[PDB]
Amino acid sequence: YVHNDVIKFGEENSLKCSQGNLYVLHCEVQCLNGNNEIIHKRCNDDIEKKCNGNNKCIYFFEYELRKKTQSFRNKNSIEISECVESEQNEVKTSTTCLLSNSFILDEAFIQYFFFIKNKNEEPVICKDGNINIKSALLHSPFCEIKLKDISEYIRKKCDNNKECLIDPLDVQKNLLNEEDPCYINNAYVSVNVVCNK
Amino acid sequence: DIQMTQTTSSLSASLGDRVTISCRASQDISNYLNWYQQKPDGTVKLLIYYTSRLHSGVSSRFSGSGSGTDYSLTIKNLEQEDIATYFCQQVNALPPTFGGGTKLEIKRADAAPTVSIFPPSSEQLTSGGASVVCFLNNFYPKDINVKWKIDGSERQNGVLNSWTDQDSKDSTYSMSSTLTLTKDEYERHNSYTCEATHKTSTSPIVKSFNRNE
Amino acid sequence: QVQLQQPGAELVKPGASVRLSCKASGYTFTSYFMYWVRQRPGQGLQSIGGINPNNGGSNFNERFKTKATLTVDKSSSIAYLQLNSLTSEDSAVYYCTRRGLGYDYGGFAYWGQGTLVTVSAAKTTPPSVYPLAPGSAAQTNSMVTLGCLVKGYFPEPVTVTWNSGSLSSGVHTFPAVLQSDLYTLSSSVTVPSSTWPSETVTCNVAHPASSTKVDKKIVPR
Repeated sequence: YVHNDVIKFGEENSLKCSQGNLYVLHCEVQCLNGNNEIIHKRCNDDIEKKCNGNNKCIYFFEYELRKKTQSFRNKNSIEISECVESEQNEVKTSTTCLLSNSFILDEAFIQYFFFIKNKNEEPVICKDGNINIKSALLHSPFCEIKLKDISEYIRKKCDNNKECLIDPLDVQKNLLNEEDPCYINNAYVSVNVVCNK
Repeated sequence: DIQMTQTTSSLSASLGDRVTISCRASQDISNYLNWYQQKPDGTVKLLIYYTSRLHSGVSSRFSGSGSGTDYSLTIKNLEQEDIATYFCQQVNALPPTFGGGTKLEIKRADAAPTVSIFPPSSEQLTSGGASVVCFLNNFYPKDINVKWKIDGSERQNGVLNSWTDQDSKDSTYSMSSTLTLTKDEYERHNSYTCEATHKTSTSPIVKSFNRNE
Repeated sequence: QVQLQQPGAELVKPGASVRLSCKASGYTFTSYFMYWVRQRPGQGLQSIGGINPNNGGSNFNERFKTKATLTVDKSSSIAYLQLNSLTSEDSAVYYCTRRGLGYDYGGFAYWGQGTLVTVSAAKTTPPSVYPLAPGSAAQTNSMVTLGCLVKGYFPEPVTVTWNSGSLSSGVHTFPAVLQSDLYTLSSSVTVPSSTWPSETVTCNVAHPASSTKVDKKIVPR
């Protein structure tokens, strides 16, 4: 199950896995700056540090220039610099729960199913045998095109190799000639894969 | 298909004024509302998306607000350039749907028409036709009436009228009135007159010629 | 720069169909839906539907579920709107358009010029252009109004400029009116009396449907 969240500044997002641990798929900030133009900023690294590999986390976003309160709530804060206070501001982020965040596949002859982050650099590795891609899907549920099937591309670039690098950023930039921030900053992949022999 | 409703069909405001254009959806559209400006020439420009986000390059004189079903476009310090039709559009549920649009007209001081009359050209007569033309230009307000006279007798048959949209530069209106008859009938008469009656005076502005001069 | 290129006009016999093209450039064609919009002459914008070029899947507005068929050619980055079995009531400008950003709340930032579809049995005919020149006038500083009358053409549009676009202020070009399956329109221009006739005034009438341009010099009579 993927949590696709849209949150305002100030609003706390509280995540919890019934089983497994959290894996952050993407994060994007859209906010007015001091020049009253809509800017884009990153937040993936901050969310990963709070959430990845944990069964629960909680965070909220706030502005560079703020009246600083003293409160236990503050340990959950994430400051985004150039943003100025405005109702137009908004964070879109997705996480999912997985039993493991490792892409080393330990057993042969069983399907694995997992997600791959927006800017993944970690290869999928068969401990025993070689890769075989059943399905590789490019999800962008906040964009007008919500789904692209990239199975054939991943299949030709990974089948019968011991390891496979699925990098959604590189797929989009270099195979789909993608330039739109919606897709570049928020798309993530799901893969169904088996190790043979 | 979500129905979008723009309540005001037509709006008149002065320069420097502040105008509000409203839009209402038939069901909550969760702020997924856009605003467009269509200028008299038909060109459509995105002004605002997601209720309040200004499209790149749009002046901060334009702002959007709203929630639920009710949304508002505000234009501050109205400029001449603003003469246009303004449309909302929901994109919360596909297919997208537009409101019926709101026409914005800019007020100005009253102005009498500039009237000019033209006999048929030699070229047109050579082909057998005879159109007499009369322009009533740069007047304000819109409403105007024209009457044709041939040798003092009022004439209605064969008159074709056409009105411009509001001039984007000086906020006036213009009209063209063309009286067409056969070359034979044209040559059976001497004087031709178009008379413009406009609220800027009880006395019509009159222009005339005589064919034999 | 993003461009969406549409033909100026299509003349279609009643009951026939037509395929409208929208040739896109300046961006990656498969990264966006293409949408289409209708506008009948004095009315508002009406959405037709939109297509995902990656899978050919589309959404349609209710009024166009059968009137319209959307396709694309991914190789040439062209979107097509097929309009089926047209009647005079389908005469209208048809635009293609695309969202400025790929977010699902994006607005439609890029618009083609729009194709004026005329549904009619009448035949294409070039315009006749007649000069509108003033009569005798005193040597005074009253401004001079000239014009040109354009008759006998089909279909719309015709465009009019003066001195090849050099004379742009003081021009009024009036909406065409249809009579006996022929259009008539007129244009006026007002210039200082110090200029014409020593400086020439020519109206330039363009009729793309007949591929014809007529440049009428206004000469004292």
